[PDB]
Amino acid sequence: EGFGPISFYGDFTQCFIDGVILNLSAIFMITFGIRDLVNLCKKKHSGIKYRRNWIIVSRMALVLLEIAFVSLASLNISKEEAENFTIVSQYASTMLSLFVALALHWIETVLLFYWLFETFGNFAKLINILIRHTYEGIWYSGQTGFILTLFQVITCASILLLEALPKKPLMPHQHIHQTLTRRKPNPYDSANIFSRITFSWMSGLMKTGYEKYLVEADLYKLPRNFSSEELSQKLEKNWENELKQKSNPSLSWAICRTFGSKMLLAAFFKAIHDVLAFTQPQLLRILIKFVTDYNSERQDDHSSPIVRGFLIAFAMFLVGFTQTSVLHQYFLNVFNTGMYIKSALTALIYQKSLVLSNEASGLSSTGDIVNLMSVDVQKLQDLTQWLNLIWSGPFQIIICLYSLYKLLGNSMWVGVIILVIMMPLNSFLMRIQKKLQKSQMKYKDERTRVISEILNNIKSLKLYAWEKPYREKLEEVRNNKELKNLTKLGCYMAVTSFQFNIVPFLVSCCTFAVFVYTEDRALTTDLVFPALTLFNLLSFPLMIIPMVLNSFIEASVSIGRLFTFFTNEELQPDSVQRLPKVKNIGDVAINIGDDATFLWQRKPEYKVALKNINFQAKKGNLTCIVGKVGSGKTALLSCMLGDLFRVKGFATVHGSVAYVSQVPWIMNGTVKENILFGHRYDAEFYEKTIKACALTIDLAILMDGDKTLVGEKGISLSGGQKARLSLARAVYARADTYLLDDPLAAVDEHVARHLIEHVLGPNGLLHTKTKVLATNKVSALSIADSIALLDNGEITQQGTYDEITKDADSPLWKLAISLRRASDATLGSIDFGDDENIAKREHREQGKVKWNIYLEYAKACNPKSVCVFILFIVISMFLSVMGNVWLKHWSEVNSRYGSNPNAARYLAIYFALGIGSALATLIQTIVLWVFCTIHASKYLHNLMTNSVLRAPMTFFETTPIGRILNRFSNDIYKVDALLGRTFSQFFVNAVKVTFTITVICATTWQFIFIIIPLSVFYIYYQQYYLRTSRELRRLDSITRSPIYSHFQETLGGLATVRGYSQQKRFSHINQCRIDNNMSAFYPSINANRWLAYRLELIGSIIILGAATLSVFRLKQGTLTAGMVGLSLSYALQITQTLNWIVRMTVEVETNIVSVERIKEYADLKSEAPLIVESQGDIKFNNYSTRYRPELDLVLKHINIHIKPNEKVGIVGRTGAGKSSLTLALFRMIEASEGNIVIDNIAINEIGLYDLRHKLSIIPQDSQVFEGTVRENIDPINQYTDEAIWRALELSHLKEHVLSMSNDGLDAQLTEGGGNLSVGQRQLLCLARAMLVPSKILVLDQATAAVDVETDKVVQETIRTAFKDRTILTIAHRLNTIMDSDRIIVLDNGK
Repeated sequence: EGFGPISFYGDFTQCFIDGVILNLSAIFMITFGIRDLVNLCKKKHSGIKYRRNWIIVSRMALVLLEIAFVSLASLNISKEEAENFTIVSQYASTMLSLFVALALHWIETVLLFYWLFETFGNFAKLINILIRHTYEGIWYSGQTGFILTLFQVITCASILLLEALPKKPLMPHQHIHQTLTRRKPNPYDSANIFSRITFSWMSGLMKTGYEKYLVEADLYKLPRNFSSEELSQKLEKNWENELKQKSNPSLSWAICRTFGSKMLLAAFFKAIHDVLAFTQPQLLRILIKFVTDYNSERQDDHSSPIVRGFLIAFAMFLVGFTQTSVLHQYFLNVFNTGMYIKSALTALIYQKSLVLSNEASGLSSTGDIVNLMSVDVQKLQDLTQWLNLIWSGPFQIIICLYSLYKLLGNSMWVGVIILVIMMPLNSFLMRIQKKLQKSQMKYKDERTRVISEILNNIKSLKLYAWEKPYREKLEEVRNNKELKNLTKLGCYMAVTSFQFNIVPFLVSCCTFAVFVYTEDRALTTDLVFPALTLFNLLSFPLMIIPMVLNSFIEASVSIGRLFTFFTNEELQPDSVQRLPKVKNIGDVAINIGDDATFLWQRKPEYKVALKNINFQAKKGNLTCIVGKVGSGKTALLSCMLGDLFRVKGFATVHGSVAYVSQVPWIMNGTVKENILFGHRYDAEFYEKTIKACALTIDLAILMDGDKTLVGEKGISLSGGQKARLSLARAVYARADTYLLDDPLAAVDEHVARHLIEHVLGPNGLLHTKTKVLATNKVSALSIADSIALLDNGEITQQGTYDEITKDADSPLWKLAISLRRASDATLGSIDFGDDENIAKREHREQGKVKWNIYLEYAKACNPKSVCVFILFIVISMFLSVMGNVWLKHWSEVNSRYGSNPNAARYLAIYFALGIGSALATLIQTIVLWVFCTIHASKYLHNLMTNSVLRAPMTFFETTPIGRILNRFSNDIYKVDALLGRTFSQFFVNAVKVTFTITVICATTWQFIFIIIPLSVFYIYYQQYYLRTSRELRRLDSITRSPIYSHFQETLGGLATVRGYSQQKRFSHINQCRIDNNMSAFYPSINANRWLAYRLELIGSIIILGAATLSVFRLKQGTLTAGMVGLSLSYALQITQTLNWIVRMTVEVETNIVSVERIKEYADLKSEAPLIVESQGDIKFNNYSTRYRPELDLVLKHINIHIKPNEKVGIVGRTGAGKSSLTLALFRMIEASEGNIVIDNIAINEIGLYDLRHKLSIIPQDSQVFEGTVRENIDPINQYTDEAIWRALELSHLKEHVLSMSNDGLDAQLTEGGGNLSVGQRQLLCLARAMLVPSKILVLDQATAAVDVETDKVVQETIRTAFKDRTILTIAHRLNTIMDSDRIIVLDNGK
C-alpha cells in the first residue's frame, strides 16, 4: 500500500485521511472542552439560563446526528479487516460525535467548523474510494462500506446546512425588546462565522439601499467595543502606564499595546494570503507538467490519469477561495483597528482640550488645535491600513524571488535589475507630478478669487456695462490654466502608462533573452507562463513600498504633535472649592484667603501676578468692581472662576456658579437652544426672563421667530443682541452665585439703564442671589451694595458706599422665592443634520444610471475622437494578446524541436509587438487628452461663463452667491482631470476583461454556457453596490463637518462652558456625534468588503470553470499544453480587474452628476444685448410701463415727460418705488407694458449694452473691481492719463494717489474695497461718472451714506460739471430736493 501526502492518483492517501480526521477530532474535542462547554455551562448554574423554544430544527439535527453515529458504528463492524490506525480514527470520530451531541444540546462556532472539516474529510475519503474503484473493481474495491459512507457524507452535509442556515426563534414575547425603533440593532452581533466570512449579513442592507435611498432609520446602531467611552477609558489606562515611564515614544507604545492585539491576527492572515498567492503559480506549473507528461506518455504508449487533472483544478479553486476569505478577513481586522484608533483619539483629544489651561490656549493658535483632529488623526487612520504592508513587503518579494530562482534558473536577477532601475525614475516623476498638481491647485485658487470678484459685484458690471473685457481677462486666465493643464497632464500621462506597460514586458523580454542565450536547456512551456505570472505578481508590492514610508514619516510627525498636545501642562483642579450651598442672606458665599497671591505665571514664574489682597462677598448682595480696562478686573474675575494658577491663598465658593463674559459666546443653533442651554424648559420662567431682560423688539428685529438660527452660520446678530442673549441665559440658568463681566458696554445708555433695575436691581428679577458685576456704569455704581476699586493690579479701596462718601471722594467718585435651582435635560440622543434638500433632489427622479447623460457628455466632447480612441485601445490590447499567443506558439516550437531555438527571430518579433503595444498606449493617452479631454473642458467653461455672465437680476438675487461660486470652482476643477482619468482606466480594464474572455472562449467552444450566468450575477452585484455605496459615502461625507464645527466652537467658548459647569453635556455631545459619524463609516467599509468578496469568488469560479473545461477537452482529444497554459495565465488576472472595473464605475457615476449640474446651469437665457437697429437735446418719455417680476407688483401705469436740460429729484416713502423707476429707466427688467422713449427712440428697440454705455449711474454703493486704479477707472484707453488725473483732481482724491502710487499711476487696489473708506470709494465712483462722456447722470440713495463733506463735493460736482446733461437723483435732503427743477414725488405704487 502506498503512503505519502498525496498518492499517485493525485488524492490524499488513506493514512493521510486518518491523520487529518484525527487532527480535526482532536482539536474539536480540545477546543470545545477547554473553551466553550465550560464557559456556556458556567455562565449560569449548570447551563445557560435563557429561554429557547424547542423547534423541529433542533430535534431534526439531533436525530440526524444520532443516525450518523449509528451509521459510524455500523461501518466500524467492517473496519476491523486490517489492524492499522484507522481503528483509532473510528474511535476518535465516535468520541467526537458523542461529545458533539451534548454540544448541540447545550447551546440550544467550533461546532460549525468541526462539522465542516468532518464533511470535507468524508468527501475526500469518498473521492479516494472512487479513485481506487477507477483503478480496481466497480464498487467494493477498498471495502463494501462506501455505500454507507455516501449516506454518512450527505447526512453530515444536511446537518451542517441545518445548523448554519436557520436561526433560533424565541416564543415568549420576542417583540418586547425592540422598544426603541429609531434604529435596528446590527446583525453583526448575531452572525455565525460562516455568515460573517462571506458578509451575507450585509445583503439585507444592500437590498434596502437598492430599493430605497438611505435614511438615518436604515443604518444600524454600532456594536459594542466601538463607543467613545470604553475606548477613551482603555486609552487613559495606557496613558497612565505612559506616566509611569514617561517619554516621547510612550504615546506610540501605548497605542500599540492597546489596539495592536488584532494587528498580529491581521499579519497572520496576510502571511497566509501571500503564501497561498505564490503557491498558485506553482500549481499552474504542476498542471502544465502533468498535461505535457500525459501527452508524452500517450505517444510512448501508442509507440509500444485525467482525474489527477480534475483534482488539480479543484485544488486551484480551493486555494482561490481560501485566499479570498483570508484576505478579506485581514482587511476587516485592520480597518476595525483604524476605526478604534479614530474613536479613541478624537474623544481623548477633546477631553484634553476641555481640561486645558487658558494660558496655553491663549498662546497656542486655535486653528492648529482644530487641525489636530482634522488631519493628524486621519493620518494615523490611513497609516493603520498599510502597516502590515510594510511588514509583509520584504517577505513578499523574498518569497517571489525564491520561487523565481527555483523555477526559471538561478542567478537571473535581470528583471530585478531593470525594475530597480525604473523605480527611482517613477519616484522622481511622482514628485514632479505632486509639484505640478500643487501649482494647479494654486491656479484654481486664483481662478476662484477672480470669479468671486466677478460674481459678487456683478450688478456694478452690468449697470456700468463693462462685462466683456473682464470676460476676456477671465478667458486669458483660463487659457493660461489650460496651458498649465496641458504641460502637466500630457507629459504625465505620457510617461506614466508608458512606464507601467513597459516594466513587465521588458522584464519578461530581457529575462527570456538571457535565458535562451546563456543557459541553454530550452523553455518548452514549463517555465515561461509561471515566470510571466510571477513577473506580474512581483510588480505590485515593490511599487507600494517607497511611497508608504513617506506616510510613515508623516505619521511619526503626527504622533509627536499629539504627544506634545497631550503633555501640555493643564490647570490645577484644587484652587477654589465648590463648597456646598449657603442658604441665608448676608451668609458668606465667596471667600478668598488672607493676603492671597494669584498669577498667570506657572511655567517661568512670570510677573503676571497679583499679591496680598483679600475679598469677601456674602449671600444676597450686589458687589461691584470698578476700574479701567487693563486694571486686573478680568484677572480678579478669573480668580473668582478658579481658572488661574494661584501661588498663595485658600479660597472657597458656595453653591452653583453662573458667569457672563465681556465677549459673549453663543451656541451654533437656534436662539431657543441658546437660551435653554441644556436646561429643562419652563414656560412661565422663560417668558418672565425674556420680558425682563429682552423686549419683543429683540425678537421682531431679526425678521424671524424665536426658532431663528444664531449667526455662527445663520443670520448675524448685533452686539446688543449678543449681550442680551448672554444675560438672558444667565437669568434663565439662575445659579446661587452670579458673575458678570461688563455686559452693558455694547447696549445703548438709556435702554441699558432700564436693564440695571429690571434685571439685577434691588427689586430686580434675580435680586435674591449673590451677584458680582465688573463695570464702569456710574448708575450701577451708585445703586451697588458693595464697591471695589481695582487699579494697577490691586483692590485699592474695598468699602461700602457709606464709607466711600465719608472719606475724600476723589479716588473713585470724582473719577419664599428660591426658584428651585435650574433643572437639566436628561442627556438624550442627537439627530443628524438636515437631509431634506438632497433627499428630495434624489427622490424627485430615479433610474438615472442609463446612457443618456453619458451620450450627452459625448456629444459635448468630439464624437469623432472617441472612435479613434476606442480603435487605438482595442488594437493595443489585440497586439498584446497576439504577442502572447505567438509566444505560446514559439514555446510549443521549442517543445517540439528539443533545444533548437530560433530565439533571435522570435525575440525580434516579440520586441516589435511589445514596442507596438507601448506606442499605441503612448500615442492614445497623449493625443486624445490633448484632443477630446481638454477641448471638452474649454467648451464647458465657455458655455458656463457665457450663460452665467448674461443671466438676470432675478437669478443673481434669488440664488445664493456662495452656492454657485463653490460649484463653479469645485466642479470645473473635478471635471478637468478626474473624469478623464476614470474614463481611461474604466475603458482599459473593460477591454482587458473583454479580451480575456475572448481568448478563454477561443480555447474552448463550450465556455459561453458558464460565462453568461456569472455575468448576470456580476451585473446584479455591481448594480446593488453602485446604488448603495453612493448614499453610504454621502452620509459619511455629511457626518464629518459637525465634529470640527463643534470642536472649534468649544475651543472658542471653553471659558464660559467650564464656568457654567456643563462639561459632561459637551463631552456627551461630542461622543454622540463621533458615534454617529462612525455609524456612517462602518457600513461603507463592510459594503466594500462584501462586493470585493463576491467578485473574488466569481474570479475563483471562472478559474475552476476554465480549468475543468480545459481538462475535459484534453480528455476528449488533442489539446496542446501551450493553450491551457496561456488560458490559465490570462484567466488568473481577472480577479483584480473586475474589482477595479466596479470601483471605476462608482467613480465615474459619482463624477458625472457634477457635469450634469454644469450643463443644466448652462441652460439659462437672457435677451440679446446686441445693437439691433442717442444723447443730448433729448426729450425723455415714459408711458404706462411697468417693469417688475411677475410674482410681485410695485409700479403701475407710470407716465411722464421731461424736456432737455433739467435737474430732477425723485422722492418717496420707504418702499415707494425708489430704485424701481431707475431700473425701469435702465430696462433691467425685460417686461414692458408700454413705451419708454429717449431721443424719440424706444429703449427696447436698440439693446442693452450700448444703452447702458450711453448713461452714467451711481447705484447706491461703491463696489469696485480689484487691480490697478487706471484699469478700474478707465479700462478702455479712451483719452490719455492726464484726463483721468484731471478728473481725480476735480474729485479731490489727490491725497490718496499722492500717498500710494509713488512710482507712478500703478497703485494696487485690495480686493473687496476694504483698503480704503466707503467715502473714498464713493469719490472714485463719482470720478468715473464724471469721466464718462455720456450725458445721462443718475445717483441713488444720495443722502443716507454721506459725512457732509462728501455730500458737498458730489452735489457741487454734479451741479457744475454736467452743464446741460439731464441729471436725475433719488435723495432725502430738502435743499437738494428743492433745487431740482421738477420734483416728482414717487408714489406708493402710482
